[PDB]
Amino acid sequence: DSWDKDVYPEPPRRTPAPAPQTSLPNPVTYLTKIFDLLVDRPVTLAREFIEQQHAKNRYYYYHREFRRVPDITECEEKDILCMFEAEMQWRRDYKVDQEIVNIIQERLKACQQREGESYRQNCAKELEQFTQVSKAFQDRYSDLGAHYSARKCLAKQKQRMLAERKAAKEAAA
Amino acid sequence: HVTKDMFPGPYPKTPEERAAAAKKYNMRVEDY
Amino acid sequence: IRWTYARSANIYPNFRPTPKTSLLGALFGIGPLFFWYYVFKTDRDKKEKLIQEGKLDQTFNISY
Amino acid sequence: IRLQEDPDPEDENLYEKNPDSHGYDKDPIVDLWNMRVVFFFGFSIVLVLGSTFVAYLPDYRMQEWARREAERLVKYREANGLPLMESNCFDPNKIQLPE
Amino acid sequence: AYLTHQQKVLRLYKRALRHLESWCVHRDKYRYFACLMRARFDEHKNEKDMVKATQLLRQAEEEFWYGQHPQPYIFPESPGGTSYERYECYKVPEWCLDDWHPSEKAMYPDYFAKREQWKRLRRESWEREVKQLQEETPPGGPRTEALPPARKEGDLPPLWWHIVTRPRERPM
Amino acid sequence: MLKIIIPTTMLLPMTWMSKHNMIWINATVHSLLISLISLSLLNQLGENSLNFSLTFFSDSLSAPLLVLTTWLLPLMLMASQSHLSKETTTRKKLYITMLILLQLFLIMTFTATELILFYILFEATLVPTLIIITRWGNQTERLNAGLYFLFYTLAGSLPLLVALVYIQNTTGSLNFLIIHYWSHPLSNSWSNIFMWLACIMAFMVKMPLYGLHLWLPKAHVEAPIAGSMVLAAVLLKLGGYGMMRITTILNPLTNYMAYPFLMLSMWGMIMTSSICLRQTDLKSLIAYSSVSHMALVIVAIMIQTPWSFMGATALMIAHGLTSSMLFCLANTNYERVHSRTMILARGLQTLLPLMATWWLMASLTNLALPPSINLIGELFIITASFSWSNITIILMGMNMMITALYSLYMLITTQRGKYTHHINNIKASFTRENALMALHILPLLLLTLNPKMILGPLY
Amino acid sequence: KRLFIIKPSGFYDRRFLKLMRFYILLTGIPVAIGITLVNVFIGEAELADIPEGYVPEHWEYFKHPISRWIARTFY
Amino acid sequence: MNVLQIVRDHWVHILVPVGFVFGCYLDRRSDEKLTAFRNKSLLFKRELRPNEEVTWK
Amino acid sequence: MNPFASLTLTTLIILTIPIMMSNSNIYKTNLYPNYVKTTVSYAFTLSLVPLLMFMHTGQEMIISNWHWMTLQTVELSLSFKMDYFSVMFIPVALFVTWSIMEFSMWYMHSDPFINRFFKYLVLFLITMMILVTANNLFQLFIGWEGVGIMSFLLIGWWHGRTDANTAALQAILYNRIGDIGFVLSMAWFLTHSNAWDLQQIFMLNNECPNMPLIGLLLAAAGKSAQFGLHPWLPSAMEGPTPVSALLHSSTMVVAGVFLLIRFYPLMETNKLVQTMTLCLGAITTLFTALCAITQNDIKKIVAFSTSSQLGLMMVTIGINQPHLAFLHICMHAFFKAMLFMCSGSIIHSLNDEQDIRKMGGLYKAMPFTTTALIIGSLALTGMPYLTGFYSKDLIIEAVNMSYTNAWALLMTLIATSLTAAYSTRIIFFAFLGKPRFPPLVLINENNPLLINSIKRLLIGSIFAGFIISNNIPPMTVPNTTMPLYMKMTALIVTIMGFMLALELNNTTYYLKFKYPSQTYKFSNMLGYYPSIMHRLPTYHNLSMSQKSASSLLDLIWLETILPKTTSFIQMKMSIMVSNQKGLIKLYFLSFLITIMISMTLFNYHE
Amino acid sequence: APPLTLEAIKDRVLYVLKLYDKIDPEKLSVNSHFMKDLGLDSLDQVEIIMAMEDEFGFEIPDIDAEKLMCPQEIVDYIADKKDVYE
Amino acid sequence: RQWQPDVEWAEQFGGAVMYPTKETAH
Repeated sequence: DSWDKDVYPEPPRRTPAPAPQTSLPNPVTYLTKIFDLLVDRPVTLAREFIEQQHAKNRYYYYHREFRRVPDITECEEKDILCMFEAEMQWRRDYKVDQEIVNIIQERLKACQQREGESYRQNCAKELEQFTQVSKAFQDRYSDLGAHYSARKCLAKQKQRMLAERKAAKEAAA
Repeated sequence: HVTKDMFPGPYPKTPEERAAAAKKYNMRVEDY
Repeated sequence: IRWTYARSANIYPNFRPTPKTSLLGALFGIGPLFFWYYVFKTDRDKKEKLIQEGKLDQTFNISY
Repeated sequence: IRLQEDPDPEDENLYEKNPDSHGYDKDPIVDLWNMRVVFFFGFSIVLVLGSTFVAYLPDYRMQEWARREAERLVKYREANGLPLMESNCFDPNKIQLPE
Repeated sequence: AYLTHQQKVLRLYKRALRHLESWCVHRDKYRYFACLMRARFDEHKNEKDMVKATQLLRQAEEEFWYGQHPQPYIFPESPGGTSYERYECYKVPEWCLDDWHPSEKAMYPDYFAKREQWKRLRRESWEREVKQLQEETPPGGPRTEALPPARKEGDLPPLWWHIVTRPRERPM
Repeated sequence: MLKIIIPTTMLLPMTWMSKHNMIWINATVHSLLISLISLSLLNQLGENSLNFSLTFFSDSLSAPLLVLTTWLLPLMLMASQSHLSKETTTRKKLYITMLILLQLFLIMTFTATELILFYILFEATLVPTLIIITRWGNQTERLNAGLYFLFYTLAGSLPLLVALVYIQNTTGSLNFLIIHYWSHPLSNSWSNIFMWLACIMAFMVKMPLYGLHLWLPKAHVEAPIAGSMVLAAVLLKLGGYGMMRITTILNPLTNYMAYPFLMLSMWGMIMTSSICLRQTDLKSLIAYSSVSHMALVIVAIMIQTPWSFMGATALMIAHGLTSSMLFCLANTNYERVHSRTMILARGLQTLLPLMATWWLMASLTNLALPPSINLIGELFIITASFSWSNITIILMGMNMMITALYSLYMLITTQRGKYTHHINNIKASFTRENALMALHILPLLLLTLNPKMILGPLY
Repeated sequence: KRLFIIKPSGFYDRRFLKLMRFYILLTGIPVAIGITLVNVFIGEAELADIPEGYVPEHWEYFKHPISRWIARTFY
Repeated sequence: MNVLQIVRDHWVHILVPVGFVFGCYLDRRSDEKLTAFRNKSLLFKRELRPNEEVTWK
Repeated sequence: MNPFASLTLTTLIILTIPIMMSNSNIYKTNLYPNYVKTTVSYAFTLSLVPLLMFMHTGQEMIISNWHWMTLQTVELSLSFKMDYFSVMFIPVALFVTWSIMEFSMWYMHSDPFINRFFKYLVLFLITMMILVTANNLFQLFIGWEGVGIMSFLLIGWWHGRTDANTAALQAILYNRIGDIGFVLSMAWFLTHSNAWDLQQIFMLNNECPNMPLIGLLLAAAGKSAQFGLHPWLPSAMEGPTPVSALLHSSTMVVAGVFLLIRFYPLMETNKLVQTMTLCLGAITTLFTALCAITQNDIKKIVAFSTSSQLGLMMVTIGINQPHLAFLHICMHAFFKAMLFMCSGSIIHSLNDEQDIRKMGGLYKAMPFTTTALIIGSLALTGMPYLTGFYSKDLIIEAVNMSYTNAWALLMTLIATSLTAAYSTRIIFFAFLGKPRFPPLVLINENNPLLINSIKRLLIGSIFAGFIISNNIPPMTVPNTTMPLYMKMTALIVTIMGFMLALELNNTTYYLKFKYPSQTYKFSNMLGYYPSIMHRLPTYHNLSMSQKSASSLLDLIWLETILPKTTSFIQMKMSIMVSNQKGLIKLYFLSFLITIMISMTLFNYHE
Repeated sequence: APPLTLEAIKDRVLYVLKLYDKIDPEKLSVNSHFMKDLGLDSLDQVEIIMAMEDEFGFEIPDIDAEKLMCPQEIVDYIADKKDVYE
Repeated sequence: RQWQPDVEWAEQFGGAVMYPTKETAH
């Protein structure tokens, strides 16, 4: 398909075998057959027509790979050039991260509808997957303000280590 | 068109100006 | 035209600062503003008082 | 006579002279071209052509690139076992804490 | 202006039967109590004391207000009715036809020609009718809003255009 | 940007030297052409703003607002050749001179790479505007309106000027980029608080402000129609655009010293919306309506939230396009009835069917029903306010009440109901009026397909 | 019998609505055939890997040909 | 059509089009000075292809 | 991936085609209504197919089409939820709309703007299927106001009428108060649950949604015309009868209730709010029915009966019975819509008169309408083995057989008896009585458009519930062990509601002294609710805008504190500086003082 | 709703005045003045209009009610309000 | 037409001082 099956996990599709108990004909099989030769077949035929027309000349496209940057924490203070390179590095890290949680959030929604009313127990792993990501997002990007900057993100991160290690060392005694 | 002499103004203090204020709103002094 | 003039323009030139207008302006003016300030500050102080030691649950709140 | 002035000029009806008047200009032929040219240089050249321009720009805000870039990171990250997203963006190892 | 005493009795009687109709609903009972309602009207008719009449009107309508139907019956095409100016949307002033495009005007040739006759006739008769109005004004301004009829011959009643050319109650 | 700034100037020699009656036609078509050129700035990278040169740079905030100005210039030019064609050519040419100059300052202001550079032309827009209200206005109180507008915004501009040069003397250049990257946490000292007021009051006095909104009823109602759009569609965004640009060196003082302004705006919009519910002038109702929406924008900026800014930009441009269109609505009646009282000209749907329709979706768009970006503007602010405080929705949604009643009340009073008996001047709507108004609402609906462009820098 | 009906002039609105709809397709359809044909003439690109040594052009990192052409010229 | 009169009222239709040409030309003229760093930003520090003279013109 | 995806979505886009063709203005501007109806007829036949697909197996599907927005972590995209609720309600909504469209061709066959009217009906119809079929809460919002605003124009169809604008404005206001809860609900889910799609909201367990559900409850109350905000529905009778017959009968007013059905898996967990919907549901049933019996307009009485019905399902919503409530929508849709154009049949035929005091004897004079009216009346009473029986009696049976509030049970039981009570009033006054219409009688129903439109809903109502209940899979637990004396009470309570109501109604035959009972004086005047709500707060807020706000605050005080005081201060000081005497003696004396202060008192020297 | 001429009018009007048993069923002149000819009372004259009001199904303003004094005036007024012209 | 200043507006500017005062009233 047009997407990897691992980063979009799909449980195996289990479909029942049609078991006709009532001798009278069911309709739902016939209108599907009627739809098949009235709508589906012309659509596939048209799809095949421009598929071979697409294959006449298929140019390529790729994605611009960005080299790794010395981020803010090693950037020289008041060095605008290294800070600009590093600020963009963190800015790009925000958007890929936003898509990281978008995939997990969307996968969370896919499980809920796929499992019907059994969603509560089936989407338990999916729930904790979102828990491991959503919680990290709060301590990674949340509460940074409209004018967020990696320095403020770095400042918050330094607050986290200082706060948690102070409690950890005091509790350790 | 409309002139400055007929237009809302100050509170009617004296009865004579109250009569003028009545006519200002094309109404009579007794009911104004 | 007299109605529009009286309701819009010929009001302030006839306005006179008197007690009832004075308190009414203060009441319907700064009154609700300061009243809203108290409750909203009361909400704000209680809200950030909750989270500074961890008395709120927003484990899934990320798009603030 | 109070002052030397003229009475209020009566508002003229553009339709009264030419029923085909579009309300753009008084003179007919230029008025007809005014409609023809504020339309032509209106909806078609800006509203219509600008729309398909603004509908098919290159990737704005690097949206599509970010998603595909993100997806590969997940594929690597699931295979190891470590959490899919680090809680510390900047590496704590190259971080100094003032005691 | 001056609403004479016998007039208000007529209005009160009219509203009483309408309210009594709403209460009675059924026709035979409606005719029953209205006759009783009528019977309790005509016997207080030969009183020489006007003070009695106005005093009688006092508690009588005070009875009317207490006994009025909270949902009285009104025909739809009357104030409060379910068809009150529900056809006012469709009606259009006649002068709007002057704005019609000549292609549209030519698409109704004969009627618009007749409209021209009405316009010219009104233009000619306007001077005559306004002259009649100013020639018979009551001293001290118009005493009543009632219009005077066309006196002489070959003329039209003064101030007639809007009432005569008013849009129909069934415009569509 | 030179690809836009130079052409915008180039109309001025052309219009001043065009033929006698070709002034409107020639000016309009190239004005539309310039807006087509300005469409090029909609593209924005996922990173740092498009920095063309040290002289000019555009971000994902300026570009959506910039195109609104360039798209606007045909609209005043096409809205003004009916109430000015009776004047001499030179005065008509001078009217284009003001409008072209007004745009040029707006284009340079929204794209200024230096904070002080922003300040000059952002303030310099007063001169072209002040001429418009005072010269070509159509009422007596326009002169007091001009003084009210000019002095009220100048009273805040000067403290900003002293504040900006002080930041220069303490932090060096005020380039928008270097300011963002070189940020210092503002202390809670008393001087910093007064510096905070100076850097903010200039922009906050400019949208409306509850208490500082008294110039809108004077200016917008009395201004000429071509001008009247500008005092409500774009210059109110100048006071807006300054806010998100300047609120990057004030953090975290804006966290605390914002309650009086937030409190004034939240309760204020309920008051001024209630004014609309009981107004008499059609233009004043529209202008006061602009106050409530703009006060919503004022609230939005002062939380400094990604969702808040995200709907802030959308609300401004959505409101600006609408308020212009409603001011077109007031003009349409104004030519026929020659008065601005609402109840004077009731019953227009029966007489003018399509103009009633144009008044219809204009009212719904002001109603901010979904998916019109007015809704996507307000709704985003509601969530940002709600996250800031849960009680906000009580004040937030109550505005949605009043903005619903008066919006249809203006519609119902004018369009619906029985037509006025004594009027006989209402003619068929000129194709200029209908075509202009379509050029307002249609892009506004067309923007609904992809509001990703209008969302703003935070997106 | 049927009689006259008094209605406001519509031809002025009929002209205007006709003018938009007819003229909005003056470039309305020609681009509409334009967008569909480029989708059924050469299609869209494919997510391939960058060739070794080949540093891709700036307009190359896109799928839609009209988007690629917009990136080719213009930007 | 008396081309002299035609260009009398239609030469005024060229200043804005040449203004954009002037404005567009001034864009590349202005950014020529502002080049300074070229092929120096580390996301674009790339080996110069043999006859390729400049990365970003 | 069977045609289930295409078929459901095609129904929506097919509905848009009449609107798109109308935008051309070169469209079928002569026989537009017939073109619109046959389009709905096609979509109705097509929309059946997704039903039996779900009926056969139960394939509920999510169609997340074109991606609209990528708000940070929130991805807003057009997504249709083909749940059981959406998949079957669309045929029912299409069925009633088809039925009335034929009636609309008959009733308003003389409206000069009839083509514009039919365009509006599709626009309302489109907004409804958006509301029913909506995954993200934004789409639910899209259909919400889209339905809400479309009600305004349709109610104000005769915009010349002053009162119609008031009711149209009133409908917007009461619905707008509903959107306060809707907007509040959206904000909470985007903040806490961090999404708007139903999938995440249910998965991201929000089992303590105190404020969000209160917002949801308020959203339902305003739209579905419960107590608190009822009186707009009775005032919505001022629009055209078809607008009344479709929107306010069972298609538009249901939208508030339908939201609760969608949010049932999260609604059930909170015990406090589901007691609140019992509170709102119980009072809504009484007061609407209590005012119903003492009314006179046919449209008013029928509408009050609806608002009594919308009181019912929310009572069932509270006690873990959402699906029965949703099923109750289906059965109520059939007969309740039917009762309208049957009354519309009487209204138009008997010279557009809505007062029940002006009919009678129409039983043998209007046979088909009389049959249709009594069929709807019996169905509306839950009388056994009919459309009403398969929903109402199960509801009344279930509501007692649960741990509920006692005061709610007494109200639902009384409401059902009152529900039958006004039904007898309609049949008694309108049909079973001596004629009372104007002399020249024009009553007739032989028009095929009238006959076929009502007949389709007739044959629908007779079976409807029998087919649906036997066919839909078991989704709840029908209680069985349960004593007789509340088993029969589903039908016992309405037997008296038929009985004594008949006795009291026929008492008008006896010639008796007329006396307005105080309770009647209360009930007949809509329980005094409009005379206080629609007069007291409306006067105060408007007066507050004039006395305060606009005058006192804006241009009296705010204009005199900053602007005028500064102008007065400058004016006074400008007088002081400019007003001199031109005397050198005084000027030079001032110079001497300035020299003295500078050399001595300014302390510049030191 | 089929239209109606003035011929159907006085057929319906003269019918209703014939309904009044106090009115002689054969002295219905088209200008039968209610006071001078029929010898009724103004209260009974008032009784006529609501009988007419239900006959044609519409309200007759009370100010115009007493101003109507003959069958012709009733015919004239109903024709004008319903804009009856043939 | 557009309103223009009148003599009463002009005579307001026509005094010996813009702001009248009994000292300058003569």
